[PDB]
Amino acid sequence: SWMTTPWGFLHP
Amino acid sequence: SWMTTPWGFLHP
Amino acid sequence: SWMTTPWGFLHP
Amino acid sequence: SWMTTPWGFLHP
Amino acid sequence: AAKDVKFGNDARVKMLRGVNVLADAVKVTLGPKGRNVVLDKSFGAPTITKDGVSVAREIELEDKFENMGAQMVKEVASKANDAAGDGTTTATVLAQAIITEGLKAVAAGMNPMDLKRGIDKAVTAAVEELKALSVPCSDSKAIAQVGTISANSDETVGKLIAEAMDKVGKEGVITVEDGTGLQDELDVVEGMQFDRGYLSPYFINKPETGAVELESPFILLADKKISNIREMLPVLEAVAKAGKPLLIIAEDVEGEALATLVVNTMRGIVKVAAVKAPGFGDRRKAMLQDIATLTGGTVISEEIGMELEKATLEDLGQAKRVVINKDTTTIIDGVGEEAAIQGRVAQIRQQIEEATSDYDREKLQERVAKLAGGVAVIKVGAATEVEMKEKKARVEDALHATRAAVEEGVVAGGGVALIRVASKLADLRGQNEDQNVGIKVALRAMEAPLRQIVLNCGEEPSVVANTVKGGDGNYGYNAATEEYGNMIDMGILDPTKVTRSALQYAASVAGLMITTECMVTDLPK
Amino acid sequence: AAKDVKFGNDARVKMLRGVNVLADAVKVTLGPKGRNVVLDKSFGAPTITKDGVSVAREIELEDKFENMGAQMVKEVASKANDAAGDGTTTATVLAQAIITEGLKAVAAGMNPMDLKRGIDKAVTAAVEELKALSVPCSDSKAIAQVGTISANSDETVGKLIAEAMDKVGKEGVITVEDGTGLQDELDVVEGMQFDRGYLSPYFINKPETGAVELESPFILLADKKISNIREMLPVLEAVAKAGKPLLIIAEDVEGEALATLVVNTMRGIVKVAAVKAPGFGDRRKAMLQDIATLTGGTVISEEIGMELEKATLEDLGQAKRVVINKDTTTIIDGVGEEAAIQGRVAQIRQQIEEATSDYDREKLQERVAKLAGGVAVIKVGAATEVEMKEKKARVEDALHATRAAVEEGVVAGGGVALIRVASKLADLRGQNEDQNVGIKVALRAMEAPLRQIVLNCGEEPSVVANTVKGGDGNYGYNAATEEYGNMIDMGILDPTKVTRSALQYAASVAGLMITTECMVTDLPK
Amino acid sequence: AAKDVKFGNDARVKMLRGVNVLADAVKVTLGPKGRNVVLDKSFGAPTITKDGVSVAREIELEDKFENMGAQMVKEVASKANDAAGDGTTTATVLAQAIITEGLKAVAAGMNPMDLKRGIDKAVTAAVEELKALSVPCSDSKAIAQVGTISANSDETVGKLIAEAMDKVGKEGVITVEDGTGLQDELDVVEGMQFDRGYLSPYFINKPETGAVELESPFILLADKKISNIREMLPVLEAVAKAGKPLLIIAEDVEGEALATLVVNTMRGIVKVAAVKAPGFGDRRKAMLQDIATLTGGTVISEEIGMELEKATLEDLGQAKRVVINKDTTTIIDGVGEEAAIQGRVAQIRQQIEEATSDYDREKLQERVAKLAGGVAVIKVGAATEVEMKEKKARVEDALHATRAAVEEGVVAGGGVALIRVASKLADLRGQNEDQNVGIKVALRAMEAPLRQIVLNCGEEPSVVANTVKGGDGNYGYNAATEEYGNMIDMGILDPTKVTRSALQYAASVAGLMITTECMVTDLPK
Amino acid sequence: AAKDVKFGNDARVKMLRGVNVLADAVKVTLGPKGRNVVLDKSFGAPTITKDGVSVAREIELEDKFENMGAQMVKEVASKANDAAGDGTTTATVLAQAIITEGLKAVAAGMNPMDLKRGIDKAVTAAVEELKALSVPC
Repeated sequence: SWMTTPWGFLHP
Repeated sequence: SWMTTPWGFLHP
Repeated sequence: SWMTTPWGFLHP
Repeated sequence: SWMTTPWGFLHP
Repeated sequence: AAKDVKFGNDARVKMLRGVNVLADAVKVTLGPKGRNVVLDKSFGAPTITKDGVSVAREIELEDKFENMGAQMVKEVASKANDAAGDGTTTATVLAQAIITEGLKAVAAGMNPMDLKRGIDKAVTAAVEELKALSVPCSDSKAIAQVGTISANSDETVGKLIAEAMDKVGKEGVITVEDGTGLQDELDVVEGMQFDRGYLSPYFINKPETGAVELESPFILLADKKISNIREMLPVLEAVAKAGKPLLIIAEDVEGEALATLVVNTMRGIVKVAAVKAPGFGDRRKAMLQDIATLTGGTVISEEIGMELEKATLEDLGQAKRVVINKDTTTIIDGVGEEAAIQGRVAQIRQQIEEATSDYDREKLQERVAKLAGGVAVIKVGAATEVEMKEKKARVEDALHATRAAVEEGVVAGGGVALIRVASKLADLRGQNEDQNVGIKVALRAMEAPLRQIVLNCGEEPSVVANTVKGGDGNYGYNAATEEYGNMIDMGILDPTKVTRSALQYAASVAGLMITTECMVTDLPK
Repeated sequence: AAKDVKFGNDARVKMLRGVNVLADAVKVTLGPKGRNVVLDKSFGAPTITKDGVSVAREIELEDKFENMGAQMVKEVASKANDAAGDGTTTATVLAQAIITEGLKAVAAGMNPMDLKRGIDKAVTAAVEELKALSVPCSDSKAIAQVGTISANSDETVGKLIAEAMDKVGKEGVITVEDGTGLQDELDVVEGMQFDRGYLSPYFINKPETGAVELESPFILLADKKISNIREMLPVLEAVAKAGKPLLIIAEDVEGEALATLVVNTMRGIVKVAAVKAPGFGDRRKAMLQDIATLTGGTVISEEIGMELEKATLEDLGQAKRVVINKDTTTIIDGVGEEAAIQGRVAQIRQQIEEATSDYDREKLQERVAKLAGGVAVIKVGAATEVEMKEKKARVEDALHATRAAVEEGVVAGGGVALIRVASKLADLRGQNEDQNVGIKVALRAMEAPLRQIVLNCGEEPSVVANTVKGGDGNYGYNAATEEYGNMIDMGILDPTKVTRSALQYAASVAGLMITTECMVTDLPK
Repeated sequence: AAKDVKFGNDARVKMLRGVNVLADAVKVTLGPKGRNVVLDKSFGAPTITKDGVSVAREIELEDKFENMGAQMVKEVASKANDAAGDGTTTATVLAQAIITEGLKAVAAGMNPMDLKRGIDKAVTAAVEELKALSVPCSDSKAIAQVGTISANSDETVGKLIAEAMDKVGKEGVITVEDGTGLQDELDVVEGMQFDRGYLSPYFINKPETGAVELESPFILLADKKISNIREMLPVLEAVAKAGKPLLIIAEDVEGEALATLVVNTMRGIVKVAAVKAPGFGDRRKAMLQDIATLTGGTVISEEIGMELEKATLEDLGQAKRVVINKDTTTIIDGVGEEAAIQGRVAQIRQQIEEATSDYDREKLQERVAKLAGGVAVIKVGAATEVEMKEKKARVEDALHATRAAVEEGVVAGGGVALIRVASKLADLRGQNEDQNVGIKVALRAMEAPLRQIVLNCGEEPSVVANTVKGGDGNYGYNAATEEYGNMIDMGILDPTKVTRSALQYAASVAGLMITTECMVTDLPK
Repeated sequence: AAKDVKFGNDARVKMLRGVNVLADAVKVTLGPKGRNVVLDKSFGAPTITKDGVSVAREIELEDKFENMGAQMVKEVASKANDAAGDGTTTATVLAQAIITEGLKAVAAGMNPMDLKRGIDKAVTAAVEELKALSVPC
């Protein structure tokens, strides 16, 4: 469901 | 089943 | 098992 | 375990 | 899996108990003093209803044998409502009556088969006696009165139905729709109706009526069976854009393909509904074409070498509205050009000339009548969306009632027609004593409806039944006013067809149960 | 699944027990000496409340039949609060009273239908007697007094409401908002309100009020039904950026599409809310346009050939705040240019001239009243965010109370109006003895509210009821001061509308239960 | 789900049992001869404590009704500790006392509402009697004495607190931090504190204090509500690098966005914490700016058309340390330039001149006081990391104690103030006998604390209570030395505020429970 | 000895059940198409009778409260036969009828004393109407 930015931030 | 738009919109 | 067309049609 | 051809044929 | 097998008496008592739960639950609603039944819901507030059909739908018993009992009468009873638009509850209480006494006779050692013959003989006699008692409803004056009575004394509805039948005939297609706002509207448009229901529920988008309703739908006519839903994709995608619903009219839509349609339309992507092509054989290929011409579409048949993948929106027919039933499909306002439609009618009319047979002739006339007759569209008045929807319902019912009254006339309602008819068969006899008992069982049962109606009023059935039987003609007991008199004059009547179907259908399942010796069901494990 | 079916007496006692749990739990809060009810929470500290509505919401029973009982009165009782902003608890205790005695009469062998007719006859009589007792509340002086009493003696609130009604009429739209800080503000802006609630909860972002509240939202006006949420994507993405909420006003938003909106706005990406377009038929297309002109948006209809995919933010309307109810939508401070809005009003006013009908005329007047009338906005004073939110609540309630008082006046509260009205119907009779019993059942029940209030005070109901009945007019028992006198002068009153709705709604569900003979629910298995 | 509903007496006994487990567990720790309570842990060695608050936190009962009882007093009792930094245990035993007797009176048939009125009347009287008994603590000499007594006779702490209050006023912001090593340090820096706690626990990184502590954090000031955490990404990534924590001060941070923050900072990537902006309305936009100037940050408001995506580290404010509470946020050592800060103060001081109101004037003074006043930072001495952390604790407590003493004075501790105050209300009466009983119930309860303290010492409560009541003034029983005398001279005292809050909060929940008639909770199933 | 004391509704339903067994047993013999009742004997062959009085004599219930119900109507009903040489069975079914409905009214919350006054008033009226209907002999 969630995604991850290159820097590791987990978010919707 | 559902997909996700670049902006994060979850939809069929 | 099923696939999805670009327009969202779910089918075998 | 099984694969699918472009036309949808499910097979080993 | 392992089954539980019951026999003779054990099997019978189980069935009896099952229909007793069904009938007892449903009959409390019968009559003008009918009681309320509370049906629970998974989410929300319980449903409070006096609609015997609604209650019947909810009945399912824990004991598998008892359940089979309920499901059986529940099934044929519904056949009644389908045939005359009313009578399931009546059929259900009639069934409980015949079964209860019939089973007693069986336990007393009487021959099941003879008992059945007697019931049947009494029913046949009763249906004839019913036709005799029947009053015709052939002119618009009558048509209006009946409709008014059905619409709960709304002369407006009566008038509408009468005008509609006057426009397309009393055997013509008539549909009802929400109005544009205050004041009814009656229009006859290019349309048609055939005997083919939806290829599966789920398509149903109007559960209240258990119907499928599409607005401004395209219509795909395919003279073949559809297995691989792939063939459709190119066309469905086209219909996907344009945002219009699609009605599939094919020789048949098989399991997987059908599954795909349900799923996808249920996900918002493309609204589809499919039904089999009307008729069979050669008259099928012909009728498929009529629909094409009527809706301005192109039939896609493999014979000529056409393919579904190569079908574009331009090949699809079109109409303003289609309504699909449990077993009926009606196309409203086809786009087909009047030049092509009317010309098509001409071709079929010559066929009738060159007709070297009566059958072939009757079939051709049926086709032109559909194509040429059109469809009467009643647009219910308004003044608030709520009243509009409520009136639309009364109109729809009044319509079914009037349609049936036009086919076989009317008889004294309140259950008196049945009790009256039975009072005349007091001397009907069979070939042996068992058959005589069967006859008496049926005649006695014909009193169930009236008696139940009286019981709901808080009166004494034996007395009212006794008094109604004492008189003759359409002399009965008005449960509403709780006064005797002529049932027809008092405007309390049922279409002869509804009473006839209720009885025959009840007698049918009852006869089957009385002659049942073994029951098989899965083990509760 | 398999059902458990109960009948007559068994079914009735179950319902009785169910409503007894409900009513008993709720009525302890009734009156100025009402007791506290502790409602548990899955996480945190229990809730301690004297709010009958909060208690009612938490009531669900283990026994399915008893539960159906509770859910039924729980349901119609809430209809009261919806209609007059108050009275659910009263309606609930009134229902317990009618049902309790009504069922006793039934068990005693009396006719359920006649019992119901009697209750109904007594209620009709009572409502008339209630109108007579009613004191008008037509001038701003009265409007202010009532509002002050509702705001718990805060003359400020009374003043505000009176000023607001003076600005937009006592039938005009009035909304309340948090203030900018200390000192109230009353402003009239371009706005409107129609009868359409949220298309599903979940959208609700203010559970306390069970309302949807959007700030500086865009407004999409689509004259069609939305199935494939794909159509939206391009527009939603646009609204996604800009970080503004979106109100969808379409002919309807279907299941899947709606599901998507709820999910996504719940994930933080795009805040959306949808409601059906106001009215139906042709007056729908017109009203949809009014909203467009009012909010500076462009209606997107398929007829003209417009598509949602090609809709940009510039096509969307705009307003400072929209508030959606269980069944109401109000747009506050629309961006639409006064030139366009005022010009639109002109067009409708000529329509009224060219009007060849009274109905068509009334409908056009309704539209201009909305468009021209605007919306009064009360911005509650302040001095600390806490007090500000607390006052805003009192104002909102006082508003509902005053609105109702303006429609039908006020009557002696503390439950004396009901007991007073019943004391006058001592000679009311029906057609038979059962009906007479029904009448006495209802009249007796009308004493429940007062008696309960007195019991909570630790006093003797029989005596206080006896004394209040002994006098006349608005002579009653002030439960607060525990002294008798004129209820209105002592400032203890209820809007005639709340007392009327509480009674009629109670009598309604009670009548239905008394006439229930069968209950169907799923097997506890 | 299905609920279990209890009423009257059944409901009451359940609650009583619940608070008995709570109070009984907690009161064993009361007083200088308090006993140890062993609290189990999922992993490790049990915790051995004499901290009533710690014990209270662990109490949760199996019986849902009994548990609601415990959670209720557990809840309001904690409100006491929040208001005066002490008194929960006292509040708890006081609540058990009032509830126990109050419930007895109820079962004896007395009026719950009158009993509550009496309790309340007695409490009001008692609080006045308490103010009278109170001795002022206004000069630094007193401030130091109290602080010393609180720090367990550590003159050092007393001195520190007195110096700190002398620097920023006794109503000024004071924080404590670990020292640089041996020898305390007192510094006043640019700082501020507003009434807004963390937007959710989890942020808490110092569970011992249930506080959020950030070191050298950036500060994002956003005059809007944050829904889509996407807006943040660009800024959060920036804060991600630089490896510094981030404090989000927005109008509000909604569910999903907040969730994301908690999850991600918990995974090590970016440390964040959010709290609502101080105040509401217009004084909110102003205060948001003050913080900006104070921390050298830039407010990001949509009004001016600024976007969060375009916010860089340079827009963020900065401070050496921020501490977030359950309901308080304090910024320590802001980077903002003294030129800008001091200039800002000037602008607000002219506002006070141009002030055409007292309210508007008071609000402006509050702001300058914050901005100009700064923050006193006490850096606890040392010599070993262990002693340093232990002293820091005593200082923190001594601080809360002194702060309260400065607000309302001090009274004889060891529970004698309460018993003394009650001994004077022997003639207090109500309006009826029930109310008189309520008064006696409260006065009797006021002896619970002393009696318990004495019981823990292994002495006879009746005798000590009897003796303490026999004398007057601040004559009491020193539980430590087990000798009588003047409680204040012997240095055994409590801030008048802590005793007052304990009593009022106890009396509150007790009154609520005594007037509870129904309890609703989920079924244990 | 220790007693078992029952009140109001509990007491009433017991009595009702008791007279129901009595009356139901006896009334089957009423009329020219009356049915047979078989009464057992300690020694010999059962007694087959259509004599309501004989049946009444044999009725004794296991439940003490239900039994008191039966014994009471059984007692005054016999007073009838003593006074006119006939009517016990009739008196018994009449008692079951009045009691059955009378008790329903009571459970419905009606005043027992007023109910009794009404029954009595109706009976007095009925007896007069009966004298009028009477043909001399």
